[PDB]
Amino acid sequence: GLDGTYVGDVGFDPLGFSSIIDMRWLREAELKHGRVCMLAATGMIVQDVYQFPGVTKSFGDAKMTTLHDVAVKQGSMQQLLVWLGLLEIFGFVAIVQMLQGSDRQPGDFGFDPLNCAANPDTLARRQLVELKNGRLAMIATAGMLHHFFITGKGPIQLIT
Amino acid sequence: EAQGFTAPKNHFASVIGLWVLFALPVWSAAYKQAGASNPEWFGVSQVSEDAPGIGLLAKAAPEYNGPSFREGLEYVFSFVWKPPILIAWKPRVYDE
Amino acid sequence: AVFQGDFSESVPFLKTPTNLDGSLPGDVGFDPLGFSEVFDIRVLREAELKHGRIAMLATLGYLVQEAYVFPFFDKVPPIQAHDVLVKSGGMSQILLWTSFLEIFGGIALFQTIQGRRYPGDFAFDPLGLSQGKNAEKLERYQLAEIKHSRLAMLAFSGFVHQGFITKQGVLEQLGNFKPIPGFPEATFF
Amino acid sequence: EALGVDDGRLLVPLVLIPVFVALLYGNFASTQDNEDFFDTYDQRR
Amino acid sequence: DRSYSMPFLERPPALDGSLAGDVGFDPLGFSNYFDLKWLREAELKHGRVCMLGCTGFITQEKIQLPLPGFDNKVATEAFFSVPAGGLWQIFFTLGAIEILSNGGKLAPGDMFADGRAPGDLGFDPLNLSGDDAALRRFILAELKHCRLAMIGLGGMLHQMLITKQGPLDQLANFQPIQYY
Amino acid sequence: ALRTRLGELLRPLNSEYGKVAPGWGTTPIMGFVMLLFAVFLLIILQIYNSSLIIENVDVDWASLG
Amino acid sequence: MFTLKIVVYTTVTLFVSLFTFGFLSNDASRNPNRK
Ligand code: CLA
Ligand code: CLA
Ligand code: CLA
Ligand code: KC2
Ligand code: KC2
Ligand SMILES: CC1=C(C#C/C(C)=C/C=C/C(C)=C/C=C/C=C(C)/C=C/C=C(\C)C#CC2=C(C)C[C@@H](O)CC2(C)C)C(C)(C)C[C@H](O)C1
Ligand SMILES: CC1=C(C#C/C(C)=C/C=C/C(C)=C/C=C/C=C(C)/C=C/C=C(\C)C#CC2=C(C)C[C@@H](O)CC2(C)C)C(C)(C)C[C@H](O)C1
Repeated sequence: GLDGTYVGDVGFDPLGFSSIIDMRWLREAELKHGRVCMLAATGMIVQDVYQFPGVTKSFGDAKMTTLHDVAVKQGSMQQLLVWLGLLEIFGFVAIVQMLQGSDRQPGDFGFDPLNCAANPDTLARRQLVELKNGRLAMIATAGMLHHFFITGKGPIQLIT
Repeated sequence: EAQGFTAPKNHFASVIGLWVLFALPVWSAAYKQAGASNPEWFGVSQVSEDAPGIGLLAKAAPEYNGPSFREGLEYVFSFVWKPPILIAWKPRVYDE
Repeated sequence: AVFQGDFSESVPFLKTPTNLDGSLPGDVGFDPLGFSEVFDIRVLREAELKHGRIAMLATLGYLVQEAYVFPFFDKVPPIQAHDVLVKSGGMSQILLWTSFLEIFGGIALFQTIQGRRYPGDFAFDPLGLSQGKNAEKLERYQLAEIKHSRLAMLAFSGFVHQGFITKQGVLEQLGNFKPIPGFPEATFF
Repeated sequence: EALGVDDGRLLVPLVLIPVFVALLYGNFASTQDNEDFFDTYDQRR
Repeated sequence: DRSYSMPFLERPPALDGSLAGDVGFDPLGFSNYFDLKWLREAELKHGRVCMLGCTGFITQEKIQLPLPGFDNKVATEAFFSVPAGGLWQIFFTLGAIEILSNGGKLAPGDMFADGRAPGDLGFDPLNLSGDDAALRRFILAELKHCRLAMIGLGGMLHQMLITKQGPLDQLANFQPIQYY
Repeated sequence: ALRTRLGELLRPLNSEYGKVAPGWGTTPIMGFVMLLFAVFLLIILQIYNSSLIIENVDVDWASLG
Repeated sequence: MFTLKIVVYTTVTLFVSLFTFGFLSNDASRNPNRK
């Protein structure tokens, strides 16, 4: 079920997920988790270093998960769910169109504002980078959160 | 505050009711004109077709030329008054 | 779609909706969940225009109602007026005449379904705008009407919802702009 | 007071039993020729 | 030769790959003594009834209609609070859906007499059952959701009867059984 | 002879008339069990007769309480 | 008193339903002159 064509194929599917689920879905998923995790890791690190202007007073010092429990009350989180959900409904259409025969390759939403992938070759190198950074990010995010659970400390603070 | 045929609320309800009645003619006709019925319109699932528990034929209907419904209820009753638990311990000429 | 592919103009990722063609005015190709596939586009167009034409009047009204009230009527925040007029029975008068016009409209929808009339044309052009001399303008106007309508429906929606949270009238909110009540003051924790 | 039902639980027998027996009758009714007959009574049974 | 689900036992004879959701699990062999079409219609109907029901237990707790007595968070408790007549009106409306959907052929012998592959009461408003391959895989999903929901509703009902708490609330503020 | 559902259900129970095991079969086992039963009957009889006094076995009305 | 009432209601409803649906089962056809 695992073949060379997908980018990033080192051939590692010990549990054989590929055999039961369409690779196009698995890939769209790996990128989507990765793209989210990269942003999450960046945010958790950014949050410790800087906060937006009025934020500290309303939320105080809560960080990581604790901030979420406080954030939901602000409704900052809701706006995030409603807008992100609106993007996702288009994303559901995209997976459906792709699963139905369609041109779009998994993970392609057509966002290249700076025309960075215009060279065909450079795109391939970037694609490998994106899965790899994303695979790392997910591992890191999980770690930062678990570290948080146990130490009650933000990751930059744990380094401090 | 009038009530019934002259009440404001019954009238708002009446317009909502008229929409419900006109919905079936207006939208069933719209659905009849082009509803689904597209080669390009088909459902999709991530799961592979070889995955276990996927039927060879859709909406399968077995003939079941077998014991009548009542006998099956008896088989289900024989579950509780004649299970095969003690046959396993069965022991292994005619006087004239 | 950074990888090359045939695709819809408004949204790069999705394919042009089937049975959605440039011919209806204001077609940027956005029907991400096909509704057009499930129900006929012309019946749907009649709806976009009807909602819009209703909405365009409503955006003007909510704003006008704030600034001015006809003298015989009292000045109250518009959402309140519906309650006042509904007790008054003014709203029933709007409902009755609007329903009568709508019954003529419902017959025209049936014709739209069976060929006959183009969606949304009631042939109401009393003025000469888009008259045979101005017939060239009709295609352009059509685009404006859908665009104004799409926008108005979003705008009214906005005025009413913003008004409920702010409890502040739309003209007032513009000139005095404040956060939703309590946010600057409140601390979640 | 209606049907002497002072306790809601009384409605369960009153509705479930007529329905269940109707279900038995539904099978008799479906196994019949329900086309019209033009006569005093239907001899098809 | 062998069931897939239960390797030790033999494949129930009646079960072949054709019905969907068939991994061979009919150990007690009900399949041999009843019509699979009757049995499937029941596997589906109990699930469809408990896909609506399980969603119902969760939704009722979070949101309740404005009308009086529709205010009890616990589903089991709510059955008593709501007006009895309304519950019968629901019974009857559902009862009509039964007769109209099955066309009045409502019994083991006649329901499937005309066509009606089990569970095809005709509700496919957005045609999604046009691809066959798609239909074969959606059908596994319905059964797998129907089977989970059955187990879930039983668990929620019994756990509420002990805790007098709705499913989400009990998980919050969980207390061991002795406390209740 | 009338055939009935209960008759067909119970027919194998009344099917092997005259079927016998060869020779003596389980006769020594029956004799041993009868000997044990005789010993048990003697024990209980001598207990009731008060010719056999086991400890904590007061054959008397006063043993009721 | 409630249990006796519910038993009586069950029995009466059962017998009345049997009567009603039995006379609905084309009773006129159950005559010796029917073909
Ligand atoms: C969720 C993230 C995710 C997803 C969807 C995938 C998906 C894929 N990977 Mg990638 N990968 C990931 C994370 C992920 N990977 C990470 C973190 C690493 C670094 C360790 C890698 C390293 C890697 C290599 C080196 C290779 C792949 C390959 C593949 C492909 C085939 C592998 C397969 O069949 O298993 C699919 C993978 C999964 C199903 C993930 C299982 C994770 C756990 C075990 C699941 C446990 C159950 C879960 C917790 C239940 C909760 C789910 C709930 C939240 C919904 C497939 C497109 C191969 C490829 O490119 O083939 C073309 C390949 O050579 N992956
Ligand atoms: C043309 C026919 C017609 C007639 C006879 C009426 C009659 C009435 N309407 Mg009106 N109405 C109509 C059409 C009509 N409506 C239409 C098409 C709409 C828009 C959908 C409305 C919207 C409307 C609202 C919003 C309200 C009424 C109200 C009323 C009632 C109060 C009358 C009033 O204010 O005092 C007498 C009227 C005046 C003092 C105003 C001056 C009228 C001048 C003198 C007459 C001019 C000619 C007249 C308009 C007739 C036109 C047709 C003619 C040329 C053939 C009254 C029963 C009110 C109500 O329900 O009562 C509380 C109210 O609030 N109506
Ligand atoms: C006027 C009301 C009405 C009518 C006429 C019908 C008509 C019908 N329904 Mg019903 N139904 C209704 C309302 C109605 N429905 C409502 C409101 C619900 C709840 C939402 C249901 C739920 C329902 C289900 C779940 C099923 C039906 C089925 C049927 C069909 C067969 C009826 C039959 O033979 O059952 C006569 C009655 C019985 C046979 C008694 C029920 C059997 C008991 C409850 C089984 C108990 C199993 C036991 C607990 C497990 C053992 C445990 C172990 C430890 C021993 C028929 C078309 C069945 C069907 O289509 O089958 C293919 C089916 O499976 N219906
Ligand atoms: C989806 C199933 C369903 C259908 C198809 C359906 C159709 C109709 C029709 C036919 C078109 C009418 C005319 C009608 C009228 C009323 N319904 Mg309604 N109804 C349904 C479901 C429920 C529930 C669950 C409740 C309910 C109620 C009422 C009351 C209030 C009585 C009162 O004022 O106290 C009135 C007048 C409540 C109730 O009866 O409470 C005592 C309540 O809980 N209904 N209903
Ligand atoms: C776009 C960049 C930006 C972001 C993403 C962002 C996010 C949040 C969040 C999100 C979780 C909360 C909860 C929050 C809260 C407050 N912000 Mg802030 N905010 C941003 C920018 C500015 C500016 C430019 C100002 C400002 C202010 C306040 C006040 C005022 C009252 C107070 O101080 O009590 C409060 C309560 C004003 C001010 O007075 O700051 C001292 C002001 O000028 N913010 N802000
Ligand atoms: C498309 C297009 C064109 C165009 C266009 C344009 C200009 C479109 C503009 C669209 C816009 C601006 C849409 C705005 C959506 C805002 C939303 C949904 C906010 C929701 C708030 C929520 C959910 C909340 C909340 C809550 C929070 C946060 C916490 C709570 O304590 C409080 C509260 C309840 C308030 C046009 C017509 C020109 C032409 C063309 O033919 C095509
Ligand atoms: C197209 C497309 C998509 C989409 C989409 C969207 C975004 C659809 C959004 C549609 C909307 C928001 C329609 C809104 C209509 C609002 C109206 C008609 C207002 C009426 C006001 C009235 C009658 C009033 C009033 C009042 C007045 C004036 C003043 C007061 O004193 C009184 C009163 C209160 C009575 C998606 C991707 C989802 C799917 C798809 O594949 C294709």
